[PDB]
Amino acid sequence: PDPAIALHEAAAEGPCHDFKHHFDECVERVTKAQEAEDYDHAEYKEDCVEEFFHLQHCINDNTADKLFRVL
Amino acid sequence: MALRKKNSLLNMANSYVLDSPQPSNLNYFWNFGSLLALCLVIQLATGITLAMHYTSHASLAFDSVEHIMRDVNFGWFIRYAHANTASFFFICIYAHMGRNIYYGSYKTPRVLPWSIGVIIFLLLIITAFMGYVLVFGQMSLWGATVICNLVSAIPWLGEDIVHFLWGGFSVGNPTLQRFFALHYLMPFVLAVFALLHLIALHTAGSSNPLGITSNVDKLSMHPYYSFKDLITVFAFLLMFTLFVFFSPDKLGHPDNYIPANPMVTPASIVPEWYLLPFYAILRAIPDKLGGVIAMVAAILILLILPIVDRSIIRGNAFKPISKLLFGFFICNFLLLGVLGQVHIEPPFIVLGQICTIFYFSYFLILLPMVSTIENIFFYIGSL
Amino acid sequence: ATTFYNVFVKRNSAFVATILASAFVFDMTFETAIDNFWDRINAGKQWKDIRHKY
Amino acid sequence: MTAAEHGLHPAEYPWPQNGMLSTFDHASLRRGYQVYKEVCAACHSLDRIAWRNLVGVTHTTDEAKAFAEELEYDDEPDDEGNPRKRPGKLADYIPGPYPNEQAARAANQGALPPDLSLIAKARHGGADYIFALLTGYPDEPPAGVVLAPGMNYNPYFPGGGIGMARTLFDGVVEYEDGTPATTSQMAKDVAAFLTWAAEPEHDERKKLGLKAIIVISAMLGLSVYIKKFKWSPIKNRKFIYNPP
Amino acid sequence: ASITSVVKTSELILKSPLLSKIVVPLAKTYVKFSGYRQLGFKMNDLIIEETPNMQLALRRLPPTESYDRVYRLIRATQFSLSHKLATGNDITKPEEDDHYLIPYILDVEAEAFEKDALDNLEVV
Amino acid sequence: YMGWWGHMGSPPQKGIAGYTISPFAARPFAGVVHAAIFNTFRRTKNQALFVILPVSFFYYVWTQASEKNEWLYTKAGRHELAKAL
Amino acid sequence: TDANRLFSYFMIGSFGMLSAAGAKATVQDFLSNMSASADVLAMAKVEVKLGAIPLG
Ligand code: HEC
Ligand code: HEM
Ligand code: HEM
Ligand SMILES: CCCCCCCCCCCCO[C@@H]1O[C@H](CO)[C@@H](O[C@H]2O[C@H](CO)[C@@H](O)[C@H](O)[C@H]2O)[C@H](O)[C@H]1O
Ligand SMILES: CCCCCCCCCCCCO[C@@H]1O[C@H](CO)[C@@H](O[C@H]2O[C@H](CO)[C@@H](O)[C@H](O)[C@H]2O)[C@H](O)[C@H]1O
Repeated sequence: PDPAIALHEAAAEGPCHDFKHHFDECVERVTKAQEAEDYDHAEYKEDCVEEFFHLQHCINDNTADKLFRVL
Repeated sequence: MALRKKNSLLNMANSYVLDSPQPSNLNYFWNFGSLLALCLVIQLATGITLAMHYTSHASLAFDSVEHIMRDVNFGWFIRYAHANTASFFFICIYAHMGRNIYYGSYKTPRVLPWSIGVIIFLLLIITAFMGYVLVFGQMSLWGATVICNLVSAIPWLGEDIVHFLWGGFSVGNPTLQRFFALHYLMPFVLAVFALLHLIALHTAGSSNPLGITSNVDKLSMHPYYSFKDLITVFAFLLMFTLFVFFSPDKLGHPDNYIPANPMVTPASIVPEWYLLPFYAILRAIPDKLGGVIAMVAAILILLILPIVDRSIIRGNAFKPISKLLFGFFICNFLLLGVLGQVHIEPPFIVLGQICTIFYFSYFLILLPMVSTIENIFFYIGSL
Repeated sequence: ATTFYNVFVKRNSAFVATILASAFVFDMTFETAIDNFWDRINAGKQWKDIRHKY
Repeated sequence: MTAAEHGLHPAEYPWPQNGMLSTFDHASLRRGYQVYKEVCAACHSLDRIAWRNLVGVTHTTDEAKAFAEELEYDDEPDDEGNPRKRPGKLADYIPGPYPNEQAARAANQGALPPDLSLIAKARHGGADYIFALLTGYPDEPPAGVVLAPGMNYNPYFPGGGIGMARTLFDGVVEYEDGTPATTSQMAKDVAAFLTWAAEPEHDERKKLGLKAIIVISAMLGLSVYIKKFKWSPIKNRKFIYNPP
Repeated sequence: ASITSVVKTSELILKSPLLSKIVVPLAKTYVKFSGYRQLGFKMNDLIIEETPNMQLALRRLPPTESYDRVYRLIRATQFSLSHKLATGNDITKPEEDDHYLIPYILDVEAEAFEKDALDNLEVV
Repeated sequence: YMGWWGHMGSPPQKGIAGYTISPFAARPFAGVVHAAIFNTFRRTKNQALFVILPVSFFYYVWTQASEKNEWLYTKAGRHELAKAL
Repeated sequence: TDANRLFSYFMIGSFGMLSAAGAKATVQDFLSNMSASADVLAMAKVEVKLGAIPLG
């Protein structure tokens, strides 16, 4: 099984917890906003890409070296 | 009489490389001239060699460069050497121009070598632009497209001239084949002008870092500057080695490893790094023609330094205010370079314009003012 | 050590011959030495290290 | 531009070939060829690589001739001028999955899978980008991303919507050397292989650079001694002035 | 610029009390930071000499002044190539920084500028 | 403006006596340690301001501009970006 | 002393030796570009089967 799966999960719960929370909160908001009607006829549709990038960037910083060490 | 003086041919060599009387106090910034000569020699040797393996036809050009990388013995080295030395050529040429501006090499009696030098600089730009197109990667094509479209700005005849340059209605095979021929030629023209500016200089002799006459204290060019030039040759070769062997693509744009595709437009079309300041100057002016004129003027304005520098003293070694102004000018030129590669977005739009204004105001306002004031301070200050 | 100067250095013909012979020796030995050094720092990585499997 | 439009920048992974004195791991290269052959070659060509290029890098002469001989290539016409096929030779280039661009796009919902011979040089990031992209398909696109039809979300790709679906899953390849074929292992191997494909001179280049660095360093040191030696009469010069 | 211009402008400043009060101290600091005295130069040694006018002025120097100028230039060149500064007696003290050349160049230029004027005279 | 050896165009020189020693008689690296430390420190100290002032100013300018640009293209900077265009 | 001269000529000679070794390497590697490239050397040793060819 893929070593990356575990390392990414560990880094999310640990050193990247703040970023994990931001992404989570973001998704909650956006999904709820999509649930509401007349969302399709809004000007601005919020995404979670920014928060996702912050999280992924963080995970990668805490994982890259560990992952390549076990391949 | 010694043969090297008696024989007319040897005596010409002698007068330039051996008995040539030089100031005894040239510092390491006088070594860029020989490094530029070394770059020119490397570019000729590697360039002529690439020409033996490169095919100028648009159907084969990109593939011929891959063939050089992959199939030709040491082709990788010759290709990377040629490509990286083009970057070093501009580092050295900017250093050489920087030295000349700081030490007032453009003042009388050296206006002519300076002015011929400004033309050498233009030929280098043209040479390097055409050479870049020859790869016929995405940046090659799109760079040629946008740079050649600047000529469309010339009123009345502009469009006709662009079609004439291209040999066609877009950048394609005819353009590529003609740029090959001219790219081969232009370095020889550049070598002739480089030789002319030296011959022009030989009437006054080299300036020196104090800006005083050296007629009182001369040194033969050889052995003293011969062996001093070796140090920078080996320092240069070390820097060359680190790029060519260990990071050959650090100075390159990845998009040039994608074959030219007239349909797909790359994300960001930027020139090679050494042309970026001129590109920033062009973007600063909103008008198309205005932008082109400004870009050319940014180079041609160097020709007025002999006039706008009003100092009674040659060069900046002893001029604290001029040294500060020069520092700001150089750093602004580097900022322009950086703004040449950012996206056309806030807040870099306004910043680019301010840097462009600072660039021109150095020649037109600040240098004439500062040089006038320092004249007065030296006179009153020493009474 | 005067002897060494007199034999190898005094005549430029001899000095240039010495330099070129030394360059020959250097070139051959340096080649061999770097080859071995390169193989030790890149041990088990190169084709010659895995070739034996095939 | 927005970060989305740029793509997330890939992590710096410690590749075996990173390091001034480091070659590729050829065992990884060989494994990576097997990933190319069993996964990527379905859609992506490797047109600049000939069978002969694998020899003495990843495979012996015999293995590579075997690979070449399994395929049919266009021969010179026969004596009646009819087209003929021949078995492949080491000089032949590895053949592509599609005869032209149009066929490639038709098979990939309009997207054209690029040739991979240069892709490691042709993208910012190189090996790291290829590794990040192959391994970086999230289970679910970040909430609020609208993918165009036939696009897949991948943050490393600029814009986020990539026409290539996730293709590496645990055990799509069975490595012949017994290495566990995990998504990450396969991505590392194929990314190494593609890096080699883009720059096959890499190993030789770095060795010659080591020789150059050493010689040029010594020459630089000596040139400094010699300069100082020859200049000492000028540096050491002394004056006595008696006004006349 | 001409030495004439520099000298005239400086005299306008030294006349105006206000101007001199603010300019003289600045110019003295400027000259201290300029640092030419640290190479044993006098100010006048630094004036560009490759001009017909300045060559003429240098030819008009008294032999003594001329020989000493050559020494200061040679000495400074040696400090420059050595990357050393003058020490002790080689440093130019403010009292030794005399305008030995300014009178000669002002005379040369006076004649050259009169010549230009008179080449443009119109009988009335 | 410059002649050649023997007629270089120097004003007449008289009364400067110049002394030097053979390269073989001198230690080429005499006082190198002192120079490499004290002389280089002196020369660098005297030129430091002329480099530091412009570099620090233009680096600060670039830093401010790049940080603003980055911020304008976030969610948070949407409104300020809309006005800036 | 002869020791004294010899030492400085050892430095000059070493520099000449590395310059010679470096030049030889540079010349040899660089000119080799003009020897048959890899693709030419491949389109060279033609292999033919013999099973296909009948007697006579
Ligand atoms: C069945 C289809 C398919 C398979 C299997 C496939 N790809 Fe792709 N790939 C594509 C398509 C289509 C694109 C173009 C995506 C686009 O431009 O939107 C692509 C794009 C890429 C890109 C470049 C993305 C970019 O930046 O332009 C790389 C690198 C890549 N693939 C590598 C691989 C590797 C490595 C494998 C497998 C080990 C692989 N691909 C498997 C279809 C495939
Ligand atoms: C191929 C490009 C060039 C080469 C090979 C070259 C070469 C040289 C050489 C060998 C010297 C004498 C030594 C030195 O001062 O460094 C020199 C001096 C000079 N060059 Fe260049 N040069 C080139 C380009 C330029 C350019 C672009 C300019 C000006 C814009 C220029 C202006 C000068 C001036 C003014 C001098 C006299 C400087 C002085 O000694 O005070 N040159 N050049
Ligand atoms: C001042 C001298 C020269 C400069 C500044 C110069 C610059 C360049 C540049 C920038 C490129 C693009 C390189 C790349 O990214 O691949 C190039 C390519 C090329 N140049 Fe030159 N060049 C010079 C002299 C020459 C000469 C004399 C020739 C003789 C034909 C030549 C032949 C080529 C060829 C064939 C290419 C295309 C192959 C390639 O891209 O490597 N060059 N040149
Ligand atoms: C830098 C590359 C090396 C090759 C040299 C360049 C080739 C082209 C040079 C010839 C151009 C004319 O160059 C000119 O030649 C003559 C004699 O050679 C020189 O004349 C100079 O030296 C000779 C003796 O050495 C004297 O008779 C004369 O009084 C003096 O001025 C000029 O100062 C130089 O300007
Ligand atoms: C002014 C010129 C005077 C006439 C001189 C003629 C020189 C022409 C020489 C070309 C000879 C090249 O021939 C060949 O050189 C290469 C390097 O280039 C050597 O190659 C050796 O080192 C290279 C790296 O340098 C490796 O890639 C290679 O695996 C190894 O075998 C070969 O062992 C030799 O067979």
